[PDB]
Amino acid sequence: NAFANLQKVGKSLMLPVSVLPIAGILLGVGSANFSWLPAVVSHVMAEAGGSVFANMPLIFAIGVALGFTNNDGVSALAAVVAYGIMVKTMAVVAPLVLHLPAEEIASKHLADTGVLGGIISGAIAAYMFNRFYRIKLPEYLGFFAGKRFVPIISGLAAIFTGVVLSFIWPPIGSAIQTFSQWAAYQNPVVAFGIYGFIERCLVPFGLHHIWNVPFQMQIGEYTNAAGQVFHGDIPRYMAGDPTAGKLSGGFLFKMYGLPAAAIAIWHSAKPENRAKVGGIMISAALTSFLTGITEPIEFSFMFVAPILYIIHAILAGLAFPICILLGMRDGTSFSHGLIDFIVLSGNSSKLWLFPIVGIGYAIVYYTIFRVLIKALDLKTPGR
Amino acid sequence: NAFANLQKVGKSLMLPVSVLPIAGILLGVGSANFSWLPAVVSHVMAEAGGSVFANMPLIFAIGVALGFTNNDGVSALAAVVAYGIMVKTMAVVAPLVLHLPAEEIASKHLADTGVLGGIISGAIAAYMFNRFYRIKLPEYLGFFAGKRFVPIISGLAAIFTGVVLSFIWPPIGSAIQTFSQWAAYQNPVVAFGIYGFIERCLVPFGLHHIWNVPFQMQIGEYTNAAGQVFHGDIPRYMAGDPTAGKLSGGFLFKMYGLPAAAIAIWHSAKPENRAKVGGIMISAALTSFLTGITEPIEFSFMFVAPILYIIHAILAGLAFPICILLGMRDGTSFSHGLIDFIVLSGNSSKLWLFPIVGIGYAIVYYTIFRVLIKALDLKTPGR
Ligand SMILES: CCCCCCCCCCCCO[C@@H]1O[C@H](CO)[C@@H](O[C@H]2O[C@H](CO)[C@@H](O)[C@H](O)[C@H]2O)[C@H](O)[C@H]1O
Ligand SMILES: CCCCCCCCCCCCO[C@@H]1O[C@H](CO)[C@@H](O[C@H]2O[C@H](CO)[C@@H](O)[C@H](O)[C@H]2O)[C@H](O)[C@H]1O
Ligand SMILES: CCCCCCCCCCCCO[C@@H]1O[C@H](CO)[C@@H](O[C@H]2O[C@H](CO)[C@@H](O)[C@H](O)[C@H]2O)[C@H](O)[C@H]1O
Ligand SMILES: CCCCCCCCCCCCO[C@@H]1O[C@H](CO)[C@@H](O[C@H]2O[C@H](CO)[C@@H](O)[C@H](O)[C@H]2O)[C@H](O)[C@H]1O
Repeated sequence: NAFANLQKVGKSLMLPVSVLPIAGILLGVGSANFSWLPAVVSHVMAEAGGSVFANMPLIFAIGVALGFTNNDGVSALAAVVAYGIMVKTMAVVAPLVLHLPAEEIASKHLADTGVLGGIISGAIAAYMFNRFYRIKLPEYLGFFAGKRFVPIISGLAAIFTGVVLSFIWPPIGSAIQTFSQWAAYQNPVVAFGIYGFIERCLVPFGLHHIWNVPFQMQIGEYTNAAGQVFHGDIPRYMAGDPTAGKLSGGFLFKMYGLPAAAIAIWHSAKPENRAKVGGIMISAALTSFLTGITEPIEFSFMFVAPILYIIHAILAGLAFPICILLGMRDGTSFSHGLIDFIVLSGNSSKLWLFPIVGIGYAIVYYTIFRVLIKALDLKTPGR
Repeated sequence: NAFANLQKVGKSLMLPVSVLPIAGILLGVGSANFSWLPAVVSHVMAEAGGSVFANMPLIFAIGVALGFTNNDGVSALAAVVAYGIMVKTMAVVAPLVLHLPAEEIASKHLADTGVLGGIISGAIAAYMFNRFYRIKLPEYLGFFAGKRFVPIISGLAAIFTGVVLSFIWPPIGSAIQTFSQWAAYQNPVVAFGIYGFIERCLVPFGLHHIWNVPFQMQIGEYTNAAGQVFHGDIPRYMAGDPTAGKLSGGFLFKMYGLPAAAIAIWHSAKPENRAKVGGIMISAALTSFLTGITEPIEFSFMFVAPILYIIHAILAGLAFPICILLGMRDGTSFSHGLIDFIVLSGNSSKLWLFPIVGIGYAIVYYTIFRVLIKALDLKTPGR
């Protein structure tokens, strides 16, 4: 029965995913504070995009409520009512549990559950909906029967949940903090190898946008000489943090490996279909190379030849270790195409190695794909 | 075609209504800070109930989105995404438009649209859903087609809406402020006569909970000698404001008029049915008298004899003028039954007039109902 629940989990997370790229474009274009775009336009874009990121816990609460109730809007209302009661209950009870002043909890974020408290608030709303959406009350309460009971009981259950989270949360929030320091500073080779492999595994579903947020915007901290504080690999690299640039492995497979795989898919098509397939693969190899958008190459083989995608996910994972071990760094602000590679080159290290390790990634992806497509008779484009 | 839209308006507001009474019980029992109930329990109840009131704009945005999209949860998500972008856009643009520092706007609430910005954010989400929920994109954007486009375009439209509200809002927020001062201090006789009549008109639908919030919790301001600031007739009366107690008209029709109407409904039933009807009406007359809950008497005649309900709504309106003109004051914390009348009597004025004007309300409601039920042959309980 677990597969029918993994469908509901995926469905619940695709609502949050649907607003991440527009928020990232608004916050990116706005916070860049360009000279050619006016001051008020930049601030409105930054505060609009930053609003969608600040609402992420509530967006997750709604996605989980809708994904487990067959998209009923009263569950989304019940999740919004539950989340606000639960966050407020933790602010009252966490000071008592921790033995620290409420201003220390609030200023150090010691009781901040983030998206996890959103997921729990959605799980309350979904459970209360499926058990009570058909409840019959006595006639003196008949105006509040059925679906109208669900927000009320979700709010009452959010009190008890916020009390329990005030006891359970401190060892969880501590473990989340030690993971961030481990991934940024103690073993970035292992951490970013796991990030690249799991990101590839989530791309077929579009779920990688959620996985990218912590590594891009939350892992590690930097303060510059002006006292500005920066979190996550992307802001810390543009801020000039010498220990940023852990995401640089993306240039190897997005500029060299996947473009080379596209030519290996083209060269292995049947002759009658080889000319027609070539234009799809060129178009797709130039999109990956220039802009770092990879799905028109990935989706061309991913479903009909899953073994090529497992090899690609391994080689895309191993790309992040290689850059960290060789000491080759460069930034991204959108994705690892030639545009980000040239634009963000000012803070870079050993930039001349990306061509040299890249021709290795091109030889490896090309020769894997040509050999396996013939040998296994994989039904890639044109066969 | 307007009636099919008034159904959608009512349906959209009954979602917000469904969470008002639990929030009022939590905030009331919590903020009372009783000695018999422990300190942490009081604070958790107060902050839980206060959270549902603070979320009212967002709860209205969801109710309007769901009420105009046939309850689709992606419209509730789009309303949550729109509301947060629109509030943030006004915080950036209102300083520029007004020519005042952003800290003056934020501290004086000059750009705070309240529930009206919630309703607009829901109207964006509903419009964008009904125009775009079936949109077909080119294949490179196919993962974001259909319903997944609706939150994105609602967020983009929330930017332009927040810019327009930054120009349109200042003369609206000013008019809302002058209405509050008019209703509290300049013509409370006319204002609370309109409040009682319109409240009765909304009771058949349960919509009176929304109408009661501004008069009970937002009209007028009081500062006591300890410097605590209180808003709305209920908090200001318990705080000891000499100009509070405008809601005291409820004791006349809830303790005397409606109990008397219940005996007039009983006495006019056919003899075979008169004994059976008596117990419903006694039960219902004691519920109104003790606790100020009035629907078991109102709903007994309201649909089958609407003329009696129009007369009742007029007499319930006229009850608030009578108390303000005679200078008879008393508080409510739940509703105008004997419990609130005895409990809140300490801050009262001319308390001995409620029995004297009440026996007038009893004679008027009894004699209207007995005469009209016979004369018009109204099919009230037992006929
Ligand atoms: C697909 C299965 C696996 C996926 C899940 C694994 C990863 C866990 C999800 C990550 C949680 C996202 O968490 C959310 O991120 C954004 C962006 O950082 C934060 O946003 C915060 O920083 C951004 C700037 O970066 C501000 O614009 C925003 O105002 C702020 O509050 C949210 O406050 C946080 O709640
Ligand atoms: C459409 C252009 C808009 C202007 C962009 C320039 C503004 C600067 C800030 C933009 C931030 C974009 O944010 C970034 O987007 C890229 C591409 O979508 C995402 O990257 C991911 O998306 C695409 C498909 O969705 C994949 O092929 C790609 O391999 C994967 O890495 C990231 O998860 C995010 O880091
Ligand atoms: C049925 C048709 C006619 C009905 C509509 C006519 C009346 C207009 C609707 C009133 C709007 C309610 O507005 C909403 O009220 C509550 C309670 O005051 C406010 O709540 C505010 O005060 C309460 C205490 O009273 C706090 O607990 C809360 O933290 C706070 O932010 C909301 O911040 C405000 O947004
Ligand atoms: C169930 C008892 C719970 C304990 C109550 C004591 C705690 C003190 C704070 C309670 C606040 C209740 O809030 C108050 O509720 C009453 C009764 O619901 C409402 O009053 C309205 O509701 C009922 C029906 O719904 C009507 O018959 C009544 O005529 C009408 O005035 C008010 O709009 C609100 O002012």
